[PDB]
Amino acid sequence: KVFGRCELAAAMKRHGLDNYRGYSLGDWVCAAKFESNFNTQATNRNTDGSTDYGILQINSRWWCNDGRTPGSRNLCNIPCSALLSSDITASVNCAKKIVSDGNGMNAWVAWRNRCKGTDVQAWIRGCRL
Repeated sequence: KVFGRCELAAAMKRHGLDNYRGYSLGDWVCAAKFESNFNTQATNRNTDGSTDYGILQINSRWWCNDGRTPGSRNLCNIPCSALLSSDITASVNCAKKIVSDGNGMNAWVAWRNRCKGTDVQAWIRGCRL
Protein backbone atom coordinates (compact mmCIF):
# COMPACT_ATOMS: atom_id res chain seq x y z
CA LYS A 1 0.00 0.00 0.00
CA VAL A 2 1.21 3.51 -0.87
CA PHE A 3 0.27 5.84 1.96
CA GLY A 4 -0.66 9.47 1.59
CA ARG A 5 1.31 11.93 3.72
CA CYS A 6 -1.53 12.79 6.13
CA GLU A 7 -3.06 9.32 6.17
CA LEU A 8 0.30 7.89 7.30
CA ALA A 9 0.77 10.63 9.92
CA ALA A 10 -2.63 9.75 11.40
CA ALA A 11 -1.93 6.00 11.38
CA MET A 12 1.47 6.51 13.05
CA LYS A 13 -0.07 8.82 15.66
CA ARG A 14 -2.81 6.26 16.38
CA HIS A 15 -0.05 3.72 16.86
CA GLY A 16 1.65 5.90 19.48
CA LEU A 17 4.65 7.04 17.44
CA ASP A 18 4.05 10.76 17.89
CA ASN A 19 6.85 11.89 20.17
CA TYR A 20 7.92 8.35 21.02
CA ARG A 21 11.36 8.68 22.63
CA GLY A 22 11.18 12.39 21.89
CA TYR A 23 10.84 12.10 18.10
CA SER A 24 8.02 14.11 16.58
CA LEU A 25 5.45 12.77 14.14
CA GLY A 26 7.20 14.91 11.53
CA ASP A 27 10.46 13.01 12.11
CA TRP A 28 8.71 9.64 11.57
CA VAL A 29 6.78 10.79 8.49
CA CYS A 30 9.95 12.35 7.05
CA ALA A 31 11.76 9.05 7.68
CA ALA A 32 9.08 6.95 5.92
CA LYS A 33 9.03 9.33 2.91
CA PHE A 34 12.76 9.05 2.29
CA GLU A 35 13.15 5.41 3.27
CA SER A 36 10.34 3.91 1.18
CA ASN A 37 8.37 6.74 -0.40
CA PHE A 38 5.36 5.75 1.75
CA ASN A 39 5.25 2.29 0.15
CA THR A 40 4.71 -0.63 2.53
CA GLN A 41 5.99 -3.09 -0.09
CA ALA A 42 9.40 -1.50 -0.57
CA THR A 43 12.44 -3.77 -0.20
CA ASN A 44 16.09 -3.06 -0.90
CA ARG A 45 18.98 -5.52 -0.86
CA ASN A 46 22.21 -4.45 0.80
CA THR A 47 25.76 -5.41 -0.21
CA ASP A 48 26.25 -7.37 3.02
CA GLY A 49 23.45 -9.64 1.74
CA SER A 50 20.84 -8.40 4.20
CA THR A 51 17.60 -6.77 2.95
CA ASP A 52 15.59 -3.75 4.14
CA TYR A 53 11.78 -4.16 4.36
CA GLY A 54 8.75 -1.96 4.44
CA ILE A 55 7.74 1.60 4.97
CA LEU A 56 10.58 2.04 7.48
CA GLN A 57 13.13 -0.18 5.72
CA ILE A 58 13.85 -2.45 8.68
CA ASN A 59 16.99 -4.56 8.19
CA SER A 60 17.06 -8.38 8.11
CA ARG A 61 20.49 -8.80 9.75
CA TRP A 62 19.18 -7.70 13.19
CA TRP A 63 15.44 -7.15 13.29
CA CYS A 64 13.50 -9.66 11.26
CA ASN A 65 13.88 -13.12 9.80
CA ASP A 66 13.81 -13.47 6.01
CA GLY A 67 15.41 -16.87 5.92
CA ARG A 68 18.33 -15.76 3.77
CA THR A 69 20.49 -13.59 6.04
CA PRO A 70 23.11 -15.66 7.89
CA GLY A 71 23.75 -14.37 11.39
CA SER A 72 20.34 -12.71 11.65
CA ARG A 73 19.35 -11.85 15.22
CA ASN A 74 15.59 -11.34 14.51
CA LEU A 75 15.22 -9.00 17.47
CA CYS A 76 11.62 -8.12 16.61
CA ASN A 77 10.72 -11.82 16.40
CA ILE A 78 8.88 -11.57 13.09
CA PRO A 79 9.32 -12.77 9.52
CA CYS A 80 10.39 -9.80 7.40
CA SER A 81 7.33 -10.33 5.15
CA ALA A 82 5.10 -9.18 8.04
CA LEU A 83 6.75 -5.77 7.60
CA LEU A 84 5.35 -5.26 4.07
CA SER A 85 1.68 -5.47 5.07
CA SER A 86 -0.82 -2.66 4.42
CA ASP A 87 -1.35 -2.56 8.23
CA ILE A 88 1.70 -0.82 9.75
CA THR A 89 1.38 -2.24 13.29
CA ALA A 90 4.30 -4.68 12.89
CA SER A 91 6.55 -2.04 11.33
CA VAL A 92 5.63 0.37 14.14
CA ASN A 93 6.20 -2.16 16.96
CA CYS A 94 9.61 -3.07 15.57
CA ALA A 95 10.64 0.57 14.95
CA LYS A 96 9.91 1.31 18.62
CA LYS A 97 12.51 -1.31 19.63
CA ILE A 98 15.02 0.03 17.08
CA VAL A 99 14.64 3.68 18.15
CA SER A 100 15.08 2.63 21.81
CA ASP A 101 18.32 0.87 20.85
CA GLY A 102 20.62 3.66 22.03
CA ASN A 103 21.23 5.54 18.77
CA GLY A 104 17.72 6.89 18.27
CA MET A 105 16.60 7.59 14.72
CA ASN A 106 20.20 7.79 13.48
CA ALA A 107 19.65 4.09 12.80
CA TRP A 108 17.73 5.21 9.68
CA VAL A 109 20.30 6.64 7.27
CA ALA A 110 17.71 8.60 5.24
CA TRP A 111 16.49 10.30 8.43
CA ARG A 112 20.03 11.22 9.49
CA ASN A 113 20.87 12.46 5.98
CA ARG A 114 17.62 14.07 4.93
CA CYS A 115 15.46 14.81 7.95
CA LYS A 116 17.73 15.48 10.87
CA GLY A 117 18.04 19.21 11.49
CA THR A 118 15.39 20.18 8.96
CA ASP A 119 11.95 21.70 9.48
CA VAL A 120 10.32 18.30 9.98
CA GLN A 121 7.06 19.98 10.98
CA ALA A 122 6.44 20.59 7.29
CA TRP A 123 5.69 16.88 6.90
CA ILE A 124 2.49 16.98 8.95
CA ARG A 125 1.52 20.51 7.92
CA GLY A 126 -2.06 20.69 6.71
CA CYS A 127 -3.07 17.39 8.25
CA ARG A 128 -6.17 16.83 10.35
CA LEU A 129 -4.64 15.08 13.36
